[PDB]
This record gives sequence, structure tokens and C-alpha cells, in this order.
Amino acid sequence: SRWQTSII
Amino acid sequence: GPIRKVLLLKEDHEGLGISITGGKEHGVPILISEIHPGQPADRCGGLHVGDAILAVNGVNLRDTKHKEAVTILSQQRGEIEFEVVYV
Repeated sequence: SRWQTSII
Repeated sequence: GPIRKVLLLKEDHEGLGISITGGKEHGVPILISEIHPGQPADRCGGLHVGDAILAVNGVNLRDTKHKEAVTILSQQRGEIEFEVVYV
């Protein structure tokens, strides 16, 4: 969860 | 694993059907963390959770920040070629 996640 | 080229077909009312994580600011590639069922990436058949997206339609994504990649990926339409690798 340290990294960004995006739904695309 | 081996570097792969994968074709995805998307209509204009859809997204790609993936979640991505990672990016240069995190010191890792743009990684597919989810393939959403029934959406274009799932339907294309050649993209998997854990794949690093190295390029899309000839645009290198290997040194791109997370949001740069979102902009680039979301701009692609129609017949979209991915260069990916599973490590």
C-alpha cells in the first residue's frame, strides 16, 4: 500500500 | 520471463479493465495488479496480474511515474498493442 494503485 | 507483445481491443465506452500499481517514483515498473473480469484486458487473453507494462503503442513506460502512465494508458483507443513481461 506504499505504492499508488489506479483503476484504468 | 520473456518479453511479450499483446493486442487488446477496446471500444470507446470502456476502460482497459486493469488496475496498475508501481511507477518510477516507487523504483518499480508499472505493474498490473488486477485484471477485471469481462473487461477488455481480460477479454484479450494475453495480460496477467504481475505483468510489467514496458510500453503501449510504442510509448515506453519503463521510466514513467505512476500518474504519467495513467495519462498515457487512458489515452489509447481501439486496437492497442502492449509490450509486457512477467517477472
